[PDB]
This record gives sequence, structure tokens and C-alpha cells, in this order.
Amino acid sequence: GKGTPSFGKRHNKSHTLCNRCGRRSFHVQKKTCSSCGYPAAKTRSYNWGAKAKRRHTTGTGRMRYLKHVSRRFKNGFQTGS
Amino acid sequence: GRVIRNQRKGAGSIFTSHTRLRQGAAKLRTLDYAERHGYIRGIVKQIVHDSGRGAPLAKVVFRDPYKYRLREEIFIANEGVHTGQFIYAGKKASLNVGNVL
Amino acid sequence: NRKRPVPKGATYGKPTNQGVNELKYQRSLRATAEERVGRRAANLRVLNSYWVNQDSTYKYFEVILVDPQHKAIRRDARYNWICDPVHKHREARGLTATGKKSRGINKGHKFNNTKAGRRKTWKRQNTLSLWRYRK
Amino acid sequence: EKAGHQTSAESWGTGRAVARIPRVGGGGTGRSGQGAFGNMCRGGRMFAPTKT
Amino acid sequence: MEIRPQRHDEKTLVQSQVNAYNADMIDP
Amino acid sequence: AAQKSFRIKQKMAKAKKQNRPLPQWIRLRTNNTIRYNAKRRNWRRTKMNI
Amino acid sequence: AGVKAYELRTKSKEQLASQLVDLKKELAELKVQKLSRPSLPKIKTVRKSIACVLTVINEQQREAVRQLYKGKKYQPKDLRAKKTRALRRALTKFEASQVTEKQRKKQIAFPQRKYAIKA
Amino acid sequence: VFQVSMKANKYQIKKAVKELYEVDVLKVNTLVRPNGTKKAYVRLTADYDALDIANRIGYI
RNA sequence: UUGACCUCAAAUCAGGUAGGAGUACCCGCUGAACUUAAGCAUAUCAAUAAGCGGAGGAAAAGAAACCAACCGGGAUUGCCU
RNA sequence: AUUGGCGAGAGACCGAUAGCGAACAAGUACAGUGAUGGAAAGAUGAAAAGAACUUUGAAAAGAGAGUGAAAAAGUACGUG
RNA sequence: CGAAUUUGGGUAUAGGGGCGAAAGACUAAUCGAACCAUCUAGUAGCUGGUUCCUGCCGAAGUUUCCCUCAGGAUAGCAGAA
RNA sequence: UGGAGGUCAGUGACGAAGCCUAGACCGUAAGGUCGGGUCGAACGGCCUCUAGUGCAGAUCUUGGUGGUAGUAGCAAAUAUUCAAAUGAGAACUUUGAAGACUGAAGUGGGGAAAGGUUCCACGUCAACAGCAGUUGGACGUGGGUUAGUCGAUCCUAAGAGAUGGGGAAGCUCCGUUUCAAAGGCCUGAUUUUAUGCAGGCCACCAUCGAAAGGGAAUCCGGUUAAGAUUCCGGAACCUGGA
RNA sequence: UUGUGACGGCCCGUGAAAAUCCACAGGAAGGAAUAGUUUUCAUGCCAGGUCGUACUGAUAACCGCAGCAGGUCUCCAAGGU
RNA sequence: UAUCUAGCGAAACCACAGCCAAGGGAACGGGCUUGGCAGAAUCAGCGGGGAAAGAAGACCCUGUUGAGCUUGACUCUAGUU
RNA sequence: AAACUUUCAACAACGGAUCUCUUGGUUCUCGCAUCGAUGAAGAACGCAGCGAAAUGCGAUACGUAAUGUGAAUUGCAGAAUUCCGUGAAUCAUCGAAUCUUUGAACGCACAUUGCGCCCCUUGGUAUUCCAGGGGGCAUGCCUGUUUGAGCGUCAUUU
Repeated sequence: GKGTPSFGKRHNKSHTLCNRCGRRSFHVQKKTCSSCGYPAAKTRSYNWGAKAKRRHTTGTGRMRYLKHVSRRFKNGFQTGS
Repeated sequence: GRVIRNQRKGAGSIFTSHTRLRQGAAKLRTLDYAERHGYIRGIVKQIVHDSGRGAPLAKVVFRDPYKYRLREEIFIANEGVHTGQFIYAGKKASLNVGNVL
Repeated sequence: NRKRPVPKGATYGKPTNQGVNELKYQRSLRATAEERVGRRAANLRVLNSYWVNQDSTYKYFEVILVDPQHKAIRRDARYNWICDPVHKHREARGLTATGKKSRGINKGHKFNNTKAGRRKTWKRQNTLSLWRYRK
Repeated sequence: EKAGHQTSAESWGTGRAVARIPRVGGGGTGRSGQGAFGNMCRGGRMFAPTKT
Repeated sequence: MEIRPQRHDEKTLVQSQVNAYNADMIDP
Repeated sequence: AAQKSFRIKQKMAKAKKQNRPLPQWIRLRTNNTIRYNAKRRNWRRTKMNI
Repeated sequence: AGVKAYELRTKSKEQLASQLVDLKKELAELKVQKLSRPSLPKIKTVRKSIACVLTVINEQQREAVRQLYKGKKYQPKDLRAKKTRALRRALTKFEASQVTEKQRKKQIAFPQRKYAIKA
Repeated sequence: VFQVSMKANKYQIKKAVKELYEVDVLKVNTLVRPNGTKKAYVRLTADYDALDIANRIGYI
């Protein structure tokens, strides 16, 4: 009975959506994210998970402030008009 | 081999004591000032069954010598102690069953 | 000593790596003392540290920290070098007196493994240099 | 240097009526269970990769 | 206009992996 | 479940709004190779796992 | 067509606020009409017009505070130079160029003399 | 019946209905729609007619 | 009685700083085993992988408690040897 | 020193089962509770001129016709 | 088949660890040590495969040594210069 | 065979490359050349250079496709039939007429978890519903979930977990009241005044953890394509507030 | 059938906590020209935000690769024999 | 049910295939040798054969390949003293 | 003689090889030094006349302002001698702004769109109640400021 009939007993989610990353990896009872490690201040990463770091590094997001710094640097961090 | 059953008890996960229905740590009152130069009287209000303990426990109410407050104490019930009885605690307490000499 | 943080002393490998107890921390007690302080007063920069006392359980040290964003140090050019970002957490990377002592940074035949840094020296003499016209 | 090796493929071993070449794990993709790492494998590493 | 991209669901390549009885063949 | 949090209800909302066929006008747009919505979802077929 | 910022910069606070209210009224009216008719691009420049009015309103308010704090240290951080955290924490030009009096008397006495070899 | 901001509450909706249509309201009833937008049912008092305000807004 | 000093404290006291990210290179700590030895335990792999702390455009090092033994060189780094 | 960032110049390199996993709405789709795993998919034509119109058929479509240098290029599109 | 009963949810215990009225059972169809990634293209005296033509020459399963006996080294046999 | 240097001032949209052709020629052969067809933009000879350079096999890789074969089969859950209507099209869709079954620990009427729009309406049948389909949990377009009283929120439960502090190189670990300087409301004052200034009681020690535990308070009648103990009409209650 | 009640049996098993609400003890304070208190009597006035609310709940709406004879907690419960 | 029909429509497996007897052969041939013979296309069955299919025998041995477990094996080790 | 395997100067299928193409990759070299408590990287939810994705953006939301260029955008529409001009544009710049919910993430909490406290307002004819608008309230440190504490101590004896 470990196969098909046991698969019908599972309806309690053990992970929910994480605040820091919206991934469904926030362990409910450990109050931790298995992906990003929330609520630890650092983000969970490993040099043995090269694909995992590539999935959420800088540039995978919007870089709403970082996309502009090079242009702001080239203009010498000016002020005015 | 694997870690054996008596080894796993020190972790205290499923081997901690079941303490929900217990009435508190059965203790004598604090040896403060009265118990060591006189005695203090108190009344046993109830004798109750303590889950997991074979012995009954006695709830005793002493007065606070320093403030206006009734201080309850959880004594282990000695045979013959009844509700409504005075028990005297201190060096000058009489040699009677229930006293705390 | 620094006890090897293994459960029940099980190292899971060759006997040469089976040691647990008589293993020595490679940094000094002065180094951990000023790294622990540097985390406490993280706004300052660790200038130095020195021994004051010791007993059976505790070695006692005094740490000198310099406030980099205090304007009395931003001026007075004898001290403002520590305000430059290249001196962030000197105690962490081993740039203090005890840090230079532990990394073995000293002149002489006695420090051949640690002159430009042990890992720098090792990577240098473990690199296969190939020129365009092969030598 | 990492072309054809950016996978965690593992051999199934014998007993499953397939070649002993490593195969991608998991499921539900199409890539799952496909040969990997071999110079004979689609998407695998070339034989004796060219070096600088 | 209600186009039909083929589903192309994948099927677990494991398939059945069971033998007869328990052994059927222990010491031929 | 009927008794859902706000966060779950908001996720239901985005998934329901995304669950549409491609607009027919964007097909005619120049240099466009989008003929259909390849991110379509049906409740029976693929679960959103939240 | 759409209001122009160079025009609005000549208008006072009460004119601009009044100009904002009836624009928000025009947008609100247009959103009602968006339901009846399929397309109405007029809603875009009304939102642009609303944005233009708010841009200039914020500009005068930010400029008003700018010379309110003028000539004294501790301007608001929102008014300060954003450039970069590390640049902001870098030593100033005056502070990085400071030297001791000992160094000063040596730099004066023996500067890097300019010369050339002839033959 | 209005589409209102997600950040609205029944006090804020009541105040806006009075400021934008000059009519006192009796009760506000709000829900979040399945499409994720807040909807409101504002009941104007008995001395008003809803289709009177509605038609001069521009819808029937 | 009234003022100090030392140490310690408190305030949404006045003004600041640290934390995270990225991490190719860099400075440290911590740290394997597969493997090779045709077995294997020292050794090797490797003072490497993985783990942790900390920087800059470079870092570290650095103007000798150096090298030498010569008719002496003269901070550090790197290349050739 | 530099397989990261930014900006450039190149090659006796690969040429869509190759080259990065990804030349394409690719770390998308999908799988797994989770760590993580992780594809396939490039080519009408010079230009859409993407087949008006007539007849068979409920319709899809067919037969004509028409456009095109070529429908032995009809989008289930170069060759095939 | 009224109890050492059956059972929902919450909670705790995590891999040489847990849990076990004990079957090496169970720990997400995985258990005499789970799963995931990485070290890792781990090593293999062993099995399988190893891609055009013609021309000329053309074997060995024997010697000695080896934890050697399904392997090597060595000599022999063979080709080429 | 791919690419490179040199050359043939080589072939080519008047047709390169590729492909098909029991057509021809050459070479022992690897192969080379050519006729015919298809085709549309590049590509060869020779002297050299270079390599990711030649397949029948590896239970090879990826992809595609056969014979098996119109075959095995599509047989549990008693059972369908008649007529009409709608439609090209009806064994299966609707309506009526029958016959039956679940037989109230239901094949009934609600919920929890989970799902997430499957709800409902309108059009609609390419694919899916292993026959069928005009039907549908399908397809396309829209509508829909209304609360002071129903829940969450509040409370504590096993238990999680900051601070004080102590370990730990360090990610962090312990610890939860501990060796911590951890506390409101009345006419105090009540006109630079709201803490400029003698008005008490303490002995509180974080916080998170139940949509089945504890809890402040709502009922009936009506209403919709779909909501209702929420909307409407009556009739109440609780909490806070001068 | 459900609820209630008064009982009786059982245990080396005696069958949560807190929030919250009230009551009591007490005797600080305050009260005489239209006033003082009763707002635990009656009546009167205003407000009560936020998030959830459709539907299935299973031989087709969940999980078992699926519209799978499996698995998945619970309330109501007519007549006859 | 099978069967026959209308629709729908797989898989295993497959070097090539498919009549025997003897022979000789890797010592039990569908093929090779010598004989017997041999006539399209087929249907329902059937279990003699295809040393039928299903799995790089789990028995046994070999490998200088493991692992679980045990001990006065060798080498260590947490703890403890 | 048919029906039932092979070859086609044969057509049609199935399938997607080959050939030719390449806004991609890979490798080499050269130059530069710039993320974040002034809130980064990352995430969630939204934003377009007609968008699901993707790009961009933040309720001023495929974007505002300033600047340059000087007539587009383009799938369909839609303000047009908007066009000899402070002026189009899915254009380039880019210094000024906006910058939702979050995140080192900061009032406390967080599987809640949960619960507070302080200041100024407005309203309900209210310092206390409620609602609305706008401001705020984290730790560890550093420097300084006030208020203190301790028979730790000095003067100083009502």
C-alpha cells in the first residue's frame, strides 16, 4: 500500500510561498526557505550549485537601480541639466 | 551498528516527560525568615491527584509576612493530612504530622 | 586548542585526518579577540590589539579602534589613511600586527612559503606558463 | 570547458534494457532520461575538447 | 483562430521493472 | 480551499488573467513569430502548485 | 495635444492644483467613457497631462526647500548628492589632500625639479 | 457599483462618493473580485435615486 | 548643604557608520574523499573541492630584525633562468 | 592577477542533433513537497502579392480560377 | 470490533541521523544507511565498440621475474629504417 | 571530408550546392567524370597547409519509421426501451412516456484539506471525453463570491523563538527569566509651561504557535444566470464612544 | 436521534492553558439656595475598519502521469420486515 | 467473454527467417550434406518446437571491486579515567 | 490469368536528412573601475486605446521632467498643415523627479495585506473615542548633549 493508495493521503503542504522569493519553498514548520534561506539576512547560495546561483543572480531581475549606474558613471556622476 | 535506544533518550525529543496535567513542582516553601526563627501557620485547602505521581499533593496557603498576600505552596501530601487542617512550618513548629520542622 | 567540530569525533576518512582533540587554530588568540571586537564596533577600523592579562580560561587583550568617519580622523592626515576603503576589516583579512604574524609575512629564507602570501606563492609555482614560441 | 558537463546525469546501470551511458534524471521534460556526457551523445561533450 | 499546438507531454522512461514471482530462478 | 489568504487569492487572480489565448491583432504585427500562447494553462492538466 | 512643462512653470500653486483637479476629473470622466467605446487614446495624454502637472508641482516644492536649506550644512538626504555610497563615504578633496606640517616643509623645500639631459 | 483601489476601505470609499458625487451614503459593501480588483456596493440614502447619478455620469 | 572627578547608565537626545549583493581575480580561516601507489594504513590527490569571514580596481607584498660570504649586493612585485 | 561587471577589436573556431543549456516570449515550458532538475523549437517569398471570384459539399475542404520568376515556394510554407 | 481502539489537524525527532510492541522494519513507489548537487569525465588487470581502398611483408600463445595465474615487464617470433 | 595560403585573370541565376535516376565512361579499388530529372546561390580543379576528417554494429546518442495489425482488445459497478424535438448527421443531446437503481453509515443534502474558476450564461465541436457527440469539468467570450454578529484577527496548547548573556574561526549554537539599572492614571502641575516641576500601587519581562481548542454579539421571510446567517424587507443583539 | 438532568461504574489512567468577563473583601475620595452623584435602572444618539465568502469535495473538479474499480476527515438520516 | 460486425485501436518481440528425417558439426539444425518431399490466399483453436519473451545469472567461480554486520584482526578515535 | 514481397528514365505520401544561410555561441586580445541604510541585488503585484508572454516602468506606472535630432509610430485604429517649429518620434540622450508591496529590511508581527504608539491637521459640535490626510517609532556601535546612578571617590560639616 506504499504506492497508489498512499499518494492519495497527501494534501498538507509542507512548503508555502516565501516572502523574499516567491518560490513555494518556505518550510512552514521550520519557518525557512529552502531556496533563499529566508529569514536569514544572507541569501542561500552554494558554489556546488552553479545553476542555482545562475538562476537568481544579478541580471536575472530588473536591476532597477543597477542598470543605470554605468551611464551615471560615464557622465562622471554629474548634477544639473 | 546504529545508535541504540538508551542512547537516543538523552536527545529528549520523544522521551521528555509528559507534564501537561501536573500540578506544579511539589516544593517546600522558601526558608525565608520566619521558618528559621519561629514558625508560620498555613492551611491545606485541597489534596489532589498529580498525574504520573503515585503520591497525592497538598495545596497549602500561607500568609506573606512582608506583604498583604496569600502565598500558596505545593507540598507533598503526608498520610493523614486532611483539607481544613493547619500545618506549622519553622523551627518552633510542633512535632505533628504535616509540620515542616 | 580548537576541538574539531565533528559529531562523536567521527571524521570519516583516512587515519591521518582522524584527529579531533590536539588540533591548533592557525590564527592567534589576539586575532579572534580583535575580529570579535571588530564585529561589535563594526563602524570603526581595528588599528591594533595587545595583551593585558591572562588566566586559566581567558586571555585578555585590549583592541585599538579608529573611528574613520569622525571628522577629527578624516582630517589630521597622520591618521586618515585608515579612512580609505582598502582598510575595511584589516583584522579580518590579517592586516594587523597579529594578522601579519600569522600569515608569516616576513623577509628571509625562513618565510619562503609565505612572502607574497602562501596561496599566492603556491598558485604561482603551480602554474604551467606557456609562451607563444614554446620554450 | 563546461560544455556538455552542465548536467547531473547518472548511469542507470544494467537491468533496465538500456545502454549504460549516463542519463539525465528528474522527469516531465523530454530531456529526462536522455543520454549525456558522451561524445556519442546528442548534447554531450565532444571527444578530446579543443584547448587554448 | 483556435490553433492546435500539440501537447507533447512526456512519459516517465522508468516503465515497469518487476520480475516473475520473487525469483523463478534461484539455483538453476 | 474556500478560506484562503489574501496572498493566495492574489495568485489566483494573476493566473486567471494570464489564462487567455493570444490577442489576434498582435499576430499581424511585423517580424512577429508568436502564433499562439505557449504559456497556456488548464486546471485539470497543469497545477500551479501554490 | 498636451500641456507643456515650460508653460506650467509660470503658473502658481493654486493655478496648478486647480489645473490638476479638472484633469483628474477629465480622466475620471474618460474612464467612464472607456467602457462604452472600444478605443479611446485620449486617455493616454490626459494621464500624461496629469503626470506633467505633478512633475512641475514637485519641482517647485523641491526647489522651494532647496534654497530654504541653502548656505548651511545638513541638507535633507533626499536633497543631497546621490552619486554612490562609496563615493559619498570617500574622503573629500580637502581631506584627501591634507598633509602634515612635517610633510609640508619637505614638499616646499625639495619639489620634483624639472630638468633634462642634453648630450 | 464601483471599481475601487485595492488600498481602499469602507471609510475611504464613503468619503470619495460624497466628494465626487455630492450625495451622502448609507452603507458601503466591498469585495475583491476573482480577477483581483476591488468592487464596491455603495448604498445612497433613500432621498436619492441611483440611476439619476448614474445617467449624468454617462452610463445606463 | 552645594558643586565636582571616576566608572556606569538612559533618551524616537544632535550627527553618522556597519550589516546585504556580486564574488572572475584578491586577503585569510576551515577542510575532504574519489584517485595514484597496479592491494593499503604514511604519502598522493591537496595545504585542492566543498564550507566560512573580509576588500579593491587591483588585492597582498613592500622600503630589510633581507640576501649574501663576494672585489659584495640593497623595498616589494612579475617574467626568463 | 583577473571564466565577474562595463565598454571595444578580432579569429586557419562552431554552424541549429554543432556552438553556451538557451541563435526563438530559455533558466521561459514542464517535473519534483524540497534541495534541485530542465527541454524541444531558426529558413514562404523581393514583396503578402497570404489565393478575390465561380461551382460540389453541413463543413473541413475539393475542382477551377487568380498572385507570383517558381504554388515542383500555400503559412502542415527554401531544398525535401 | 469499546479498546495497548480508529482517526483529522498542529507539533517534535533528519541520514551512520531519526524512529522501531523488533520485520533490518519504516524514514515521500528510494532503505542492511534516504534524496539533491558537487568533488566526478571517480578507478576498472574486466565486457562491449572502435569509421576508406589497394599493395608488400607477416606472427604468437613460448622463456625468466612479478600477491604473478583473465594482467604486466623481459626474451623470442614480426615490420620499418 | 571541413577549413587555410597560392594559383586556374576556374564554374555559375543562359542555373552553384544538394538530391533522385536496374543511363554512360574511367579506375582492381577507395571513388572520379558525365547524360537525364529536381533545384535556386554559391562552388570546384591543381600546388601546398591544417583538423572536432570517412561507420553497420557499441542492449551506442537523438530523431524518425516498420512487421506485429485493423491484431490484443474497448466484458466489474443489474438496464435499457418508445416517440418527439434539435440538428448534414442521434444508441449517447434535450423533452415526454415507460422500465429500473442508489434505498437516509445513499448514486441524497452540506462542509474540511486540496484544487482554482472547474461556478453561471451565451456561442460553439478542430483537438480531448480510448465508440459516438449537436452534449461537456472541452473550446471562445463574458458575468459572478456584498458581514460589527459566519471565520481570520484576540487567547493560550505541545512547541518555536529575539533581547541580557555565554559559546563558536565563522555561517551560527545555546538560552527564554536567565548572574539585566527590562513597570499606568487620577482634580498632581493644572498661563516661557502640558512632564519648566517633591503628587502612588508595583516587582509586570518579548513575540509567534488552533479557519476542529477558548471566544462579544443575528434571526426569519424574500431575492439571483450564478452571492447570501453578508444583498432586500421586517425584527434583534454585542463592543466602543461625550 | 440529539441535548439536558440527577445518578451510578472505572483507573498505580482521575481526564489543557491563557485571553477574557463578573463578583466579593475594603473604606481612599467626594457630595447643602434649584445643586452634588445614580450613564451595573429605563430611554435616547453615533461608529463598528481589514482579509475570506462561487463551486467540487470525488467511479470526472483532490492525490495517484488520466475523466484510474485505488486513496482521502466529518454533520443530517423516512416507511416495512 | 471469446466469435462475427461498425467504430476505436495499442504492446511485447523481431540477424534473416520459418516442413521434416538422419548425418556431420561448438558433441540436440529453419538454413549446411543426403534423402523425404513440396501448390495460392486463409479462419478458429492450440500449447510440441522456435534450446520463445521478460533481466549484462541473484547460484558458483574470478577480480589484488564493494558494502552491511562481528570480533583478542591491523591502524586509530569521541568519550572517559 | 488474378489476389498477395522487389526496381522505376514514375508520380504521390511519411519524415525532416542534405545543401546553402546566421542579429547566436566559443575563444583570444585591448581599455575602464561604478552596487547598497540617499535603502542594493533579488521577489511579489500592477501599469499600454486594443497584451497573455517578453521589454520598459511604479498609482506621474510601456512612462513624467531637462537635452539633442528634426517628421514620425506603424498590426489596426486614433489627437493632424500636431509639420518654415520651446516640435513628431516604441528616436536618441539623460543630470531633475515619480519610484506601489517587499527584500540586508528598520515600530512589533508576518502562512495575517495582523496589531500598535507619538506629533500636526480635518471631521464626526472630543487631550482620551473613532475615521481621514500628512509626518514619524530597529539593533550594534562611534562622537558629542542633557538627565542621572553608585558611602567608587574628592572637596564640602547643616
